Amino acid sequence: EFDAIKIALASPDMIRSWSFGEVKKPETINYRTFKP
Amino acid sequence: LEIRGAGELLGEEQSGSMETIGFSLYMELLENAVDALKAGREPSLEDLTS
Repeated sequence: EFDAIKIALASPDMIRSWSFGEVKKPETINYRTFKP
Repeated sequence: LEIRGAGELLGEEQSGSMETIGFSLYMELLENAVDALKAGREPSLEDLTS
């Protein structure tokens, strides 16, 4: 599948490339409903 | 703040660490109330206390 593993620093553009969104609020579960 | 924690947003009792309704749900409730109020001719609650 591949030949090598590359390790380097993470540019902010690369970090936004990994991301599928931006987290904005610090709450996880409604805890009354168990929904995210 | 964050020592005592902000109390429940839609109620009385400032400065409490309770796990009540969040900010996202509160804005939803407020806009739903705005729609249901502006819709059909519906007088104010406290006004009909008159």
